[PDB]
Amino acid sequence: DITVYNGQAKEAATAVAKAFEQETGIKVTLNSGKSEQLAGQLKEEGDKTPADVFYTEQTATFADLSEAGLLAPISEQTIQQTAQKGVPLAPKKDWIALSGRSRVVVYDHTKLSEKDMEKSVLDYATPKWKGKIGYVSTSGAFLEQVVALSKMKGDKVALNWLKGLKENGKLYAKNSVALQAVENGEVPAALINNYYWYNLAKEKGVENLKSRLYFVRHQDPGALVSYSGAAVLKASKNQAEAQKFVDFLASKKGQEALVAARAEYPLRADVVSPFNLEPYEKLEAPVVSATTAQDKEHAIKLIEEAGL
Ligand SMILES: [Fe+3]
Ligand SMILES: [Fe+3]
Ligand SMILES: [Fe+3]
Repeated sequence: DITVYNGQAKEAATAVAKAFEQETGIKVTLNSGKSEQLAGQLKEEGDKTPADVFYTEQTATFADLSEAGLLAPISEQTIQQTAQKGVPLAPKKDWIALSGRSRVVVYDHTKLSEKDMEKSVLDYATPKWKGKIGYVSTSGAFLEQVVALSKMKGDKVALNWLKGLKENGKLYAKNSVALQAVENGEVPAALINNYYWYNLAKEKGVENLKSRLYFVRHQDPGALVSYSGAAVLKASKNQAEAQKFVDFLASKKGQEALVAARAEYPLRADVVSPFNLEPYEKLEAPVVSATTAQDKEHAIKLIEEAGL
């Protein structure tokens, strides 16, 4: 049996854990928390950690652990299972990207069509969208978007975008609130994440929704995908079962368990989500370096500088 430090949504972690125990007979104990806190605990605990695997919603959090020599190598064959073009790879082969969530524009299709949408996420923060674009400045994925903009286009462009949203956008407290605002006709469009829309669509049925999704694609900063993944702890004295779990998460069956439980994009090419997601490859996500704590501190300063 193994212990998994879990930073991923509980529905996902519980679903893949269950499917692992059913397929192998090996029991999984999840110890759940914030990935940043969990990684900190794994560094503090060092070679005394009871964690066998670290399952996360953000592969960027592996960087420090890899740098500290705390992660074990994974099989190159396992890594290749999810190694589609654009998917982050561990240079030391000591973690694996498993799935993704995407930035998206949700819009009221009875007020706008795709003809009204922008080819760049930058263009939603302009006077054409005054009073007509929702955004969630407090959300984690919004912060990831800002980091991506700074990296891809520099600070002036990112800051200008944030100023644009301050002047032209409508602020919402949460992604779910922004989605309901579009559904209820308060705002014709909003910047959110994909899984919110697909959850609403799976629950209520798409024929009963006013809102649809527009994907900017072509490696625009607005096509940003955030990657979930797993790693085995070097300190684990149960390498065989830890590696079996990670191998399982990258297998067809493990990916199937994940996508049934949550509307993330599988990174296997041969699995299809029952949420009716398009293939990962079609998203055309940009290639962006992992978010560091420094990246985040700096994006927070841009948000403040912009009046948000
Ligand atoms: Fe969240
Ligand atoms: Fe989220
Ligand atoms: Fe959320």
